[PDB]
Amino acid sequence: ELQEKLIAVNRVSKTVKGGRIFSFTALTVVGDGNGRVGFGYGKAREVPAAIQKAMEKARRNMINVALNNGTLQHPVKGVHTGSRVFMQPASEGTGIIAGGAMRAVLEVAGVHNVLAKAYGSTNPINVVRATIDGLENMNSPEMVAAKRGK
Amino acid sequence: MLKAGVHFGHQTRYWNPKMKPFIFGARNKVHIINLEKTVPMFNEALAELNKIASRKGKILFVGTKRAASEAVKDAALSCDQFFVNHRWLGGMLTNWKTVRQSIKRLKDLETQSQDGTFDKLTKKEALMRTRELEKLENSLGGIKDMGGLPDALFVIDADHEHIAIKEANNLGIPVFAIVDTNSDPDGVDFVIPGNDDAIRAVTLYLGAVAATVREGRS
Amino acid sequence: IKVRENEPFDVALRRFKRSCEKAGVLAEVRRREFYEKPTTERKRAKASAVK
RNA sequence: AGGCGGCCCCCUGGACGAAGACUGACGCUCAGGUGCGAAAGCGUGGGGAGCAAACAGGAUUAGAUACCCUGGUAGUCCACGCCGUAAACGAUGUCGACUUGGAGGUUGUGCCCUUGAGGCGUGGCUUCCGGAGCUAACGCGUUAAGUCGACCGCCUGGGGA
RNA sequence: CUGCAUGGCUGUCGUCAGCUCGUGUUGUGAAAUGUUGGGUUAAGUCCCGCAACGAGCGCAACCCUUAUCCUUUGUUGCCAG
RNA sequence: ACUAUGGUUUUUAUU
Repeated sequence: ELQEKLIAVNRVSKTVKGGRIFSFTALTVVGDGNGRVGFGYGKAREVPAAIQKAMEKARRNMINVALNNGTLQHPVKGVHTGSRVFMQPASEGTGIIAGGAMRAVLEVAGVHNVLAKAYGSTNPINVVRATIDGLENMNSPEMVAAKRGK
Repeated sequence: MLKAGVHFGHQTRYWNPKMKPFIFGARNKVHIINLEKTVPMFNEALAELNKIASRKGKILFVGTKRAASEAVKDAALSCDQFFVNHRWLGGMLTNWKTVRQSIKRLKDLETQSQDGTFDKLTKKEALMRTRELEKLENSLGGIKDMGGLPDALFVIDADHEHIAIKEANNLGIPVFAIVDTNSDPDGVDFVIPGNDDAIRAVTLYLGAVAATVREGRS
Repeated sequence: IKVRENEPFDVALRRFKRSCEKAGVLAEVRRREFYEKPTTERKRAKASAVK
């Protein structure tokens, strides 16, 4: 069965005549627990309905990840604007690790063995775009058997 | 297909450097496509359109400009197709779940026109609903029974309708475009190099799909 | 500066002002301007025939 | 680099070209050194029409040792030295190579009835837009803030300094 | 005694023409769009048009009142014969 | 014609 996870929710406000009005902006992930993951971002009134508004996109967006023996076949970068993340594989044991936005993406795909670092902006709404750019940058999962010799 | 439609090139640069694989040697700076890089290339894509028609996929014909704005709704209409002759109302693919209320409006104004519900000696109220109906006909009249979204898009000018080509790329919808030397192919999914105005080119592929949406299968 | 032309009279008409270059009618300047218009209107669109 | 400007005849560094020839890595940057000034100022004497800090008055204002107006000294200029500082700004440190485009100039040189409002090549420069690339976003864009390399200085929150 | 504890009541911008609910798109995002523009109105008026398009609250309407003709009906009203 | 200056402090924001 599929799994849903929150990363963060933040208050967002507009100043008006006689006071102030506010909404929430939420960031979520959806994954299969075996190697497929997607993310949602959205803004609405009340936390649970801002989470529901972010899930509108997470019910469409997905990347399938290339894996070799339960972990990464190579180290890789992920890029979006000022977010410049790096990923590298770990051995069977400890391996997760990483900040609240990067850790959520690794959790919901079962990839609990990657030494993920931000090496740029940690901003949750942009480090997610760089993380999923890195999952799209992954080369095909049997490449060592094709790359041997000539 | 084989040759015909002999032409001498129009305008200079007025170009996109991406078009190197399609252009002939230019004289007096006037630029032209090479007939041997384009006619076999769109004949090779005419089969790709015939396969979508053999799967009964619904094709949208877009011709919002003077050379195609009559032919888009006549040159293949004998084989039944869906069309846009000037405007989309806008967001027609990504906001369809709202834009369907103007299809509901066209259905109401037509079920009124078809029975004379506003045909009276009170003329200003009859013209009120006549003008609003005949204004909806110009944007939604060629798509009112398409039952959902297209399965393929065919567009006369990719520089003009670029906002709806951005919708088609987001939704994974195929885009066939007769891109001009001064256009750009990055939003196009089936590139079939042509023109948007002047000659002897803008209705050429249109005149060929008029049979390949009837022959097959189809 | 020219204008050395021998007319004993002031004329009740515009002959050289407000209509040709440096505004009005031709070479208009300021009085609110628009910047998306040159990237919105390129080819006609009307005049053939409205009637 | 700062900047350079009436014309005429000179003195004179650099750069660019065509055919040849002679060298044979002679290529880049550089710790500390060693050197350039726009304007204003000084050291010493000349030169002194505009102009003009200060000085000397008027106006304005409740006040005006300022604005503004009326006069005006240093100074501006020339020689032989000092001052070394600026939006010195294109807010872009310095050497080379690599790169799809549009539009406009400046100047050599090769071949052509220049039977062409020059044209097609080949060299050196130079300006406004624009796509790939860069980037916090603005800005840069073949003369890049791009791309790949070599080198020298400085910064680590601000106030206090 | 406290609207520096409040439910209600209320002044007023102002009859001013403007404001919400959603969905899409653009933007790193706050934010923008549309609600900006061109005519023109008391008025988002009435048309035109652009990446913005629907459904609501306003504007406008509903209900009330009047100039003249025709009709129905007349006392404790009217008065031409 | 033109038209000087403004002493101290100032939202709950939850899941």
